[PDB]
Amino acid sequence: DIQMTQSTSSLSASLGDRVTISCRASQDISNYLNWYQQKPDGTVKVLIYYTSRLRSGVPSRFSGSGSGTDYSLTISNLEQEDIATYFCQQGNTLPWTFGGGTKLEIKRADAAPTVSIFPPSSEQLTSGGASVVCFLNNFYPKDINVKWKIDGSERQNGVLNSWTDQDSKDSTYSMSSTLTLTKDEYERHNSYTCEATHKTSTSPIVKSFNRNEC
Amino acid sequence: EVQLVESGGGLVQPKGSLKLSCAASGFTFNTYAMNWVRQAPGKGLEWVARIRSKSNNYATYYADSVKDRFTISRDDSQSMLYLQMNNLKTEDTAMYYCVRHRGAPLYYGNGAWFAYWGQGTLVTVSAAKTTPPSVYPLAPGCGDTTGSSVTSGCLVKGYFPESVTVTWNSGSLSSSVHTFPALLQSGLYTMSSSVTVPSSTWPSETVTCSVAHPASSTTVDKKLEP
DNA sequence: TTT
Repeated sequence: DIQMTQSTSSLSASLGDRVTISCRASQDISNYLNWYQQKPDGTVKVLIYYTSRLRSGVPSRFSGSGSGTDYSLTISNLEQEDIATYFCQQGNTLPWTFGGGTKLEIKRADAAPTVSIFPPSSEQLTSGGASVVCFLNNFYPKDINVKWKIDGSERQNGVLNSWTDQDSKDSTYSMSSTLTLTKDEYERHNSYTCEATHKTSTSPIVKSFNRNEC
Repeated sequence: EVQLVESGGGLVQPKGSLKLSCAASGFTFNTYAMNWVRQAPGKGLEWVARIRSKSNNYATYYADSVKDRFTISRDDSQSMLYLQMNNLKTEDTAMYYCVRHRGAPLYYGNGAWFAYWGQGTLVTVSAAKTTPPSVYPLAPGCGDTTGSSVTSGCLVKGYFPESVTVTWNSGSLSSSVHTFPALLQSGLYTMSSSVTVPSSTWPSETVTCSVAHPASSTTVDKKLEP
């Protein structure tokens, strides 16, 4: 089989930048090398075929070059809508094989998260469980830390954190943090807070509720 | 516009079977080769199989990984593509895309490429049983108020397999929704979804999350309350 | 999917 290698699996670039994504084939593929864009939502489209031919309806900022084993996709003047994973594919011989993909993040100005906290539902409490939820929305850069404080003490056990993909319109991220306890455990403390630490502030962004006021 | 609509994805046990379908429209189905392409979770694309047109006697070809287990076929009268998958394996777990081949090679080159893609159907090969989600509303408790906006949510807990879809007010609210990818905890998935609206329009006006888990035939709605 |  022909192995296709995209040695860069991820990169970050600013609006207006030149982005170059490369692809190496394990043997000569006679310019039968094509490029695809996969949006964060999973939508795939073809950009370039036969090394350099631009697919009808695809913006001219996408161009392809190469020969033999070595090929490149260039995005000139990067735009907001170009957040995606880019894949090369050889169509010279079966099985037709793809590169491993290059995920493109687009930079923006730093932005602090909007924090929201949520007590367990009565529905869940009835079932014998207690999940407290914190949302940190619309922040940049992606790196962020969330701590759970129960009556002032840090709680890490039973915590699950999920980041969104980068937002296609404004390049921000959001994250959800869920702390799950038994209802018995929940009931025996009052103060619940999540604290967000992010490069945008010297002190954390904090949200809190008290159980016996809910 | 070209449309390729996959169906038939779902949970199947190792060594079991599943048939995928794709309903094509917006082009002359019977003149094109058709493919399936797949993508295992968090991984890259892998070509699965091709079937040529009737003019090329419906010649078929398969990736080595699926040969003698999968059968690609088509029904030109109904503009349908099929993938019968037998003796399924864990590593067949993937999103499966129906894909129309490039057209006339005199114009488009001999080399194979994939001109139009469907949105995919998810296939999960696992020993674990279908488990519907518990859905809980996430409402702000009685406390401080940031005048401009309020953020509400829905927690979707302890389901299998993927995936679920959460919509807010029957798809009317789209801008301010965030969907948090599911995470696997102790054999079961959990995800959440948030929506943010002007604080005038709630609670005065109503906000509801609708959670679909097709694998367990469940739809659950939580009307959000102070 | 040229012959």
